[PDB]
Amino acid sequence: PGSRQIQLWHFILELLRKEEYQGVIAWQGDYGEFVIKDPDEVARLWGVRKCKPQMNYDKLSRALRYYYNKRILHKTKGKRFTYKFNFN
DNA sequence: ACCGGAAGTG
DNA sequence: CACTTCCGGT
Repeated sequence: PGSRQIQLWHFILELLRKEEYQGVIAWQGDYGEFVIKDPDEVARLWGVRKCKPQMNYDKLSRALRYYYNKRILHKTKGKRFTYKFNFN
C-alpha cells in the first residue's frame, strides 16, 4: 500500500497523547521532555506491538540510543528514564 | 542506569 | 533501513 512498519518514536507519541497511559509514561519538566514511570510495562507493550515477546527496557533503550545520532531524541542527563524530543 | 560497538533480522 | 539481541565497559 505504502505501509512501513511501526516506528518506536511513533509508538512513544501514540502512548504519550493518551491519558490512559499516564501511569506508565507522561510529559514532565521542559518542552519535549518525557519520563517512563514503568520501564518494564512500556517494553512489554512495544513487544506486544512488534510481535516480539522477549522485548525489555534494556533492548528498547538501545533502540532509543540509536535516535541520538538521528536527532529525533536525546537524554536529559541526571533525570532517570527522562529523554527529550528534538523539535528544532 | 546509561553507553555504544558488533553482528543478526526481515 | 529500523530495529533486536548481546554484551563489555563507565
